Amino acid sequence: IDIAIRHVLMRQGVLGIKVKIMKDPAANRFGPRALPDAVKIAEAKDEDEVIPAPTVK
Amino acid sequence: GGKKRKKKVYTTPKKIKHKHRKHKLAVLTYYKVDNEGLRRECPAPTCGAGIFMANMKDRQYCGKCHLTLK
RNA sequence: CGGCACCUUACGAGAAAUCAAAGUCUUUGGGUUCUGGGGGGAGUAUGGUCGCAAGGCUGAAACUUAAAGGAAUUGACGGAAGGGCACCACCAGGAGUGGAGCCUGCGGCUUAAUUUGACUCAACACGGGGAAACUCACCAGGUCCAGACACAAUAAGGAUUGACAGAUUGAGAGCUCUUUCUUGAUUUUGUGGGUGGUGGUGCAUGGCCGUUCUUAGUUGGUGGAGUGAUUUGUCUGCUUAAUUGCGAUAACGAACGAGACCUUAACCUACUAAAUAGUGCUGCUAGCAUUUGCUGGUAUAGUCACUUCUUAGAGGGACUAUCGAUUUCAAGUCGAUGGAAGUUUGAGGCAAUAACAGGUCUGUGAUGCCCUUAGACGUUCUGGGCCGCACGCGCGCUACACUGACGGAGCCAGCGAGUAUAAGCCUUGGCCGAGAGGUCUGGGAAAUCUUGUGAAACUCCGUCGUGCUGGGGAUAGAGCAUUGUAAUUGUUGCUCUUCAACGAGGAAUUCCUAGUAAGCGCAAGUCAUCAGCUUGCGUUGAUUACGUCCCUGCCCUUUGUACACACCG
Repeated sequence: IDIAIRHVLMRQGVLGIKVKIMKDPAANRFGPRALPDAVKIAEAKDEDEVIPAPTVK
Repeated sequence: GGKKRKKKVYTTPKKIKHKHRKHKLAVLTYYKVDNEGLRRECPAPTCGAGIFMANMKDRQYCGKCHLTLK
């Protein structure tokens, strides 16, 4: 989160502006790259073709 | 609101301030140049020439500096 | 066949609640009687009529008024029901507070001024608000423009800037005066226009903070429901700190909050390194004993070794692990075994949506508007006030004694902070004085020195011996110092003397569940001086629960409402 707050000096008074941006953690370099509760279990490469007693050499 | 700060009263008169004495050619009342012819030039080295004095109640004083004696 | 009814749906109806009639009614017409035409005045007056009477029937107008009313929605509230939760609630206790003296804040009275904000929690040791000057905004008095800029007047025959002697002043402010010595266009006078303001407005605002609310709550897309406001999702049941999960389901998939997260406390003889940490060995030593031992000292060269202790980075470690039982066998829950750790491991930072006319214009060169701006509400100088004291209240400190006061002796932590041409920082050692304190050196910009901060409670051995007494240390005099330009209204420190209330505190009321309460100091902020204050830290270390909705409240559902400024209605 990055916040910038400014005082806009209008004719009738002062207006205040706040701008928050939640940047995506992927573009974060020098820090965490995901939310704490973000979990990244991946897929599987278990499937394959087999045969009982092979020994190739 | 701080009891609405009021007018304030005066026990002294408004002091008219100081005015500069507009003289008429003081050079023409120092120097005395008649046919074919001035107090003291401030003995201090701060000026050399160009300083005059006004004598009153035993006072010889300098203005562009301040020496005085007797 | 006739009845009294009932159940489902919504054909169709309706403003909806609901209705098999309240349907077949803008696609308006089966027959017929009665009634209503905004709310009141008013079913009143009057006349008639019936009645024994009480009264009944018939039945106006003047005048008054912008709504009254119906059904439903969301919220709020209930001395309505059900289900949960909390030491800012109770239970059971502890320490108390409220009673005393004093410190300190608020009010009131006083005053020249006793500046001002805040008033239930969410004002009252709060404004980091411990004010001698400054601070400072208040009071009495004196100066300066530091009024940029454009014009206009003026002016080098001087616009004006200053400063000697006396007067003057609180004053060695040429502030103002007899006095003209100096300056030369930088400036005085006027308009317009600025500038500053702890002046007003926090009910015109920004930002910040506090609170609702430390609870579990909040929201849209698409779908379903409803004419609509709205609703479902967001829930019967169980479970949890928790809208958090198991699940249930006109929803489905999501989002914020919660949880995760981050900081810190606890464990690691398992990696990595310590001349700013330590332990050893080995030199050179000392007291005892002489067995080579027991106690220590020194060597940042001994060109010694290492990392239990300490430090800090890289990690590991709890996941309720194993086991025994109950639970929709599901999420969980209770016990054991293992363990440093089994309440979310303990403690915190962070923290949704909607709000409050909560506080702050006195933090701000953050601000709109109003005011003021030269005899100034700008600023500065001297002095005083914020401390004034019949009185009421809050946060506190010290006490009322023997579980105690003293007097010697034992001398055990942890969090931190520190400067050099100062206007001086932490200050060690040496030397003086009873002490406060003074002086000469030294170390430290700091794991290096202050510092092992040898803190205080606490332990021992003695004096006191039940009493306002060696309890308690107000008030007051004398004296010695320290900081500061200035201690009078005692700044504070030390010595002698004075020895006041108070013998455990009424009705009331606050805080708290384990290394917690209570006790006890210590450091840091304020700071020239001053801590009975806060923010932290450690030392000693408990009784009592480990439950409940009686009180004060909070959350969810149902229900009623003539409330919505929301029952302080």
